[PDB]
Amino acid sequence: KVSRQITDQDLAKIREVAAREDLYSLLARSIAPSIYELEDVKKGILLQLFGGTNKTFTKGGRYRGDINILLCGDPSTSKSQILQYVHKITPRGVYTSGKGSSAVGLTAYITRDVDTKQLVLESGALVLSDGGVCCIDEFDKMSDSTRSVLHEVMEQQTISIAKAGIITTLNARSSILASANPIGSRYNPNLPVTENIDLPPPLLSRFDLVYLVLDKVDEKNDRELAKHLTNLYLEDVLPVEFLTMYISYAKEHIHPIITEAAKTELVRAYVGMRKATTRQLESMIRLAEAHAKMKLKNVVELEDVQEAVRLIRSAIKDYATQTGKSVIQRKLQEDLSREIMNVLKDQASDSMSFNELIKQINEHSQDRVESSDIQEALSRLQQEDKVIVLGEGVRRSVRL
Amino acid sequence: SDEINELKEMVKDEHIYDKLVRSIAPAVFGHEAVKKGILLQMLGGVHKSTVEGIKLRGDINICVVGDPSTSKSQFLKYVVGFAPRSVYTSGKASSAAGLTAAVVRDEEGGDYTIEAGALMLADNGICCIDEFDKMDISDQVAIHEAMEQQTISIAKAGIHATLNARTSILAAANPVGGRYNRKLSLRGNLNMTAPIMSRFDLFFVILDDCNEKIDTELASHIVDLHMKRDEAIEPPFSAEQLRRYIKYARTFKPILTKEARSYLVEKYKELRKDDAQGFSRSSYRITVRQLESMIRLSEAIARANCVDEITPSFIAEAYDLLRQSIIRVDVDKYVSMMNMIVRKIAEVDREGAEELTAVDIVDWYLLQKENDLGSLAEYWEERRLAFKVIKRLV
Amino acid sequence: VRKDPITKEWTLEGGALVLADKGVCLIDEFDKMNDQDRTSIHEAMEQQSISISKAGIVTTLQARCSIIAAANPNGGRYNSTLPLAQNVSLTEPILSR
Amino acid sequence: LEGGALVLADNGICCIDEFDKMDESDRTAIHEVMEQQTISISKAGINTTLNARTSILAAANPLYGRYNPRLSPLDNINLPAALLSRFDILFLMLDIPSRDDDEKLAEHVTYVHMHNKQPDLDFTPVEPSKMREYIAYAKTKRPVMSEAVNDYVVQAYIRLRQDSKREMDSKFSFGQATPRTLLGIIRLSQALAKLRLADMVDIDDVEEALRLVRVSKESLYQ
DNA sequence: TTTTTTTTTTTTTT
Repeated sequence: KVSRQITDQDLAKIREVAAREDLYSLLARSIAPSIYELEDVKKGILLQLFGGTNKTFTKGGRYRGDINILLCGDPSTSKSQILQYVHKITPRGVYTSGKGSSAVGLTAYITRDVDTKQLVLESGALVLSDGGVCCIDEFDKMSDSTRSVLHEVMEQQTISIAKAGIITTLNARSSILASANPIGSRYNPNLPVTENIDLPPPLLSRFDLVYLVLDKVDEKNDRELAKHLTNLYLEDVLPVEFLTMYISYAKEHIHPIITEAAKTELVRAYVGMRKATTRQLESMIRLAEAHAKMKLKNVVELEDVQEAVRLIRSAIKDYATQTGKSVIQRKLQEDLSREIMNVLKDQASDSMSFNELIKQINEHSQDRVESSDIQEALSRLQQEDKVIVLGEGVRRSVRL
Repeated sequence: SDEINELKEMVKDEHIYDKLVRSIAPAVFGHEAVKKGILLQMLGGVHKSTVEGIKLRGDINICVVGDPSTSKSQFLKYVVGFAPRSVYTSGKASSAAGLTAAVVRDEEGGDYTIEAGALMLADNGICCIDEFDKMDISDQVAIHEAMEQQTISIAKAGIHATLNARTSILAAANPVGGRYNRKLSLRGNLNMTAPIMSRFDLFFVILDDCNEKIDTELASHIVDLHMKRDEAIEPPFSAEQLRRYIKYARTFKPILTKEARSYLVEKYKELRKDDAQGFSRSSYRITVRQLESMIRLSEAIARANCVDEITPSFIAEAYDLLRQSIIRVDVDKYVSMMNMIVRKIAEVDREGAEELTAVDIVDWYLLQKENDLGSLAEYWEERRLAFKVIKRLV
Repeated sequence: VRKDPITKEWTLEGGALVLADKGVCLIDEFDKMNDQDRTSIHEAMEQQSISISKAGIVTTLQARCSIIAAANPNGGRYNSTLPLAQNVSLTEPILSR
Repeated sequence: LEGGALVLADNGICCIDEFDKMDESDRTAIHEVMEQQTISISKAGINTTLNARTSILAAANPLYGRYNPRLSPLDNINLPAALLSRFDILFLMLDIPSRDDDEKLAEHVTYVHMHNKQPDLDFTPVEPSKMREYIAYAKTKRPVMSEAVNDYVVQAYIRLRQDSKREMDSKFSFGQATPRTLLGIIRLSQALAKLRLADMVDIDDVEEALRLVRVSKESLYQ
């Protein structure tokens, strides 16, 4: 026949598993039996399948339960194993790589029926994911038309196809987890975080979390991990398929509500988070209302958002350690426009060689950067109309 | 039917002007004036006449800007989640054509199949994009065909064509610094050209900042939005009745022929008397089109107040309303000499003393004088004149 | 020049100039023209015709089109206080044309 | 429907050359086949993931015209950085002129066309049938690691997890001696044991893989 | 009294 209606008596076996204290940890350790430690990952990913709730209002709304999560760290973290696993558990799963993703790639290929000779609208890898969970590799490495399907479904939470004969803008809503690596692939000690995560902090503003794997060389870690992989080899409570039916029941038949109690904490914490953004707090309920969809609570506990905020801090504890440093290219540009000014005063022409410029940049002080980034700052002047090229051998100064 | 009897009740009040304002997007908090335009965008303009000759605008346009996390996009889903026939895509990838036709080749079998693309049913509607940084520069003015001609012909060496595009295009880029960039004249703020820039009027900047009370107010109302409950806080206008009020307000063809448009001249005159210097200021100019824009504002102001022929007060609203977001852009020998005699102090005596010596005022001037002068002779009368007027005023 | 459906040799499609013969062709925004399609502009005002590349047929045509060029200044408003040769992005060979 | 390669002969070795010219067409799929035990297909109306149980091997031909000794590893290689931790081990083959070995080499090239049979003084070639039957006799054996050798697989692997790391910046590299090299080292003693039969997995039965570990790398020097 | 036909060349295109 092959290579699910819920029974009644194991539903109160679900609530029995609900009175069990460690279900928040427990089910998580049952999520990824293959992997050592990284419990905040099993934690989060647990709350990922319980993610959010539907807000349909009178109109508009539809912020859903949808949660993207990035994770990364030392190259080949066994991230691809959790992806290849969770991918399979799902009603609708999605997985691909970096550079194996683009704009044109995941939506509405609209190909001919071939054998009957008729063009018929096809669903791309994103339409099928609608509901459930997507997964991908190395968002630092995604192409430029990649992220162009992402900028599209993150918020629009829809997709627009008007081309050829037929017009539909059709919805896509699903939580997603992409694996990744730091640029290093070690992100190196200290350093600002943003550039180290690659990408600009504006593009990172949206992604609901940042998960950073790292390497402690604890002894005591790698032998403790070995003793994990020491098994199999041959030959703790861990429910197997009981968690899945609870994933079916815990999602629609529960309709969690933040009550009044949520605000006193969920709010006040956000000032110190801010002292963050409205995108983190955007999910400060979404992640906690994912702790709401947990436990079968239709009125959610006031104290959850502690470890929900903690799940946010998890990305933030990754920021404890470029475009997120304030001035930067701008202080460089005060000294740029001042160097160009003082040369315009000293030199009889509005122009100077970019060479004489960088000799007047990188050497004098160390907040004076390297040639191409001085050229990105003078690009940021050019895109400001604050420089003029005057042939590709020199650089003119802006004029009346 | 009987729902205009709802509308009479609504068209009585003075207060439905501010009501129509606080009643538009609950999903957004604050931001005020910008809200108006959104409505005024759904509301039509003249978009007609005067012969013989070309159709004048008409329409209206807004590109709202501010630091990401701004929650401006909440406006955009509000466009599509409220307005009729709304086309929305933010993407870089359309691609090019896009709102342009492809043209698709091979079809196959003789080919030249003309894609719409994108904006087609967008015609006579409010079109929306995000992040002009992310549509780059290539297509910038190619979607601007409709921003002047209001119609777009489309050329791949396909077959000769022109397309009815008549539409508002509203959008929001995230600023190229990600922020302000106070000092940025909005012209270099955008990373885009004045032809397509001056054309969309008006941009209406909003920078989003923290403030402690405000941090708690964002922790108040934005929270009430975060809230699943209470989501029970309501606007004075039921959304759909606002829509049917528009479908009623779309019937009006209000025209100020009124002689107090004479006042709009002085206003528009005094609109450019200020922008006159600097020309690196809000200018632009501001554009001759901004008079047409000045008009196309009160066009919708009329549908707002439901009476026609407008008034001095009505345009005053819109004029000052521009004036903020033009101020959001803000942060003949001796005619060059009495230019900078009061101009050096114009940029400096407010920001400082306007003091020290007489000749220092010459020295930063030998910087900016040499670049726009057209000879060595025009350099020297930028020298000996900056000497001659010094001993004139000394 | 496009080959027509099924079995037919290549039919020749006129450049819109052919449509415009004895009339006038109108262009605006020369900053927005590629250096690709711009080449053939420089052709018509010289021969009063077009001669292309594709493919299998030797021909000539007749183009009597007058041409109205509209183009926005490099960057913003007034550009060259220096010589206006500093203004235009377009090459002078196609300019003095 | 015809699956080629990774489908065609499964539970058996795939042998590749021009492995960098496989484009991205093969690249992402085989990029899955290092997770092994599947090949997914969503193309057309068929959504199955069919087993590629295939073993993988390639001859990696570096970019033109030869690998450069000064250059850092992975520079020669045009493959993704994520795909080379997916293999267990690799042998780099440098051809370096030696006025000694190139003699016997040129004499080996001139042993053709003079003769047909190359080898002598002395070896007797071991033929495939009889050999293949021991090689298929071995896969049945299924060794089980003693714990002593297991713990030894941990300890020297700690300093293996230290010297590739304490060398820090890539230079020679790659680190980290990732888990897959331990996975591998273990599977390699699981491979090495059937060469001994046993099933008891000797300490040196581990160590013989340990000799190949660094020998794979460090050839990047010459 | 009707039968039977998809590569290869070139092209314009993101």
